[PDB]
Amino acid sequence: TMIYLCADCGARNTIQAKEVIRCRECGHRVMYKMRTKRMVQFEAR
Amino acid sequence: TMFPQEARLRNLTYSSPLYVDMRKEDEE
Repeated sequence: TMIYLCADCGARNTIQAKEVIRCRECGHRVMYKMRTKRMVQFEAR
Repeated sequence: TMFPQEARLRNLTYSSPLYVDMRKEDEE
């Protein structure tokens, strides 16, 4: 499974598939996703 | 309690509960 990030704290929640959506050392229950690596092809125009 | 707009996206409806004192008799 992967890592997720909370809306406020941002700490690594690294939480497991099929469980409960929340955090660890805090509160609130949302979370976005770390940006991939990832060297991405971008024209300057 | 709710904290919008951190709600919304949880498709949550933003209401509060009503509480009306009902009378049946036990004083309170």
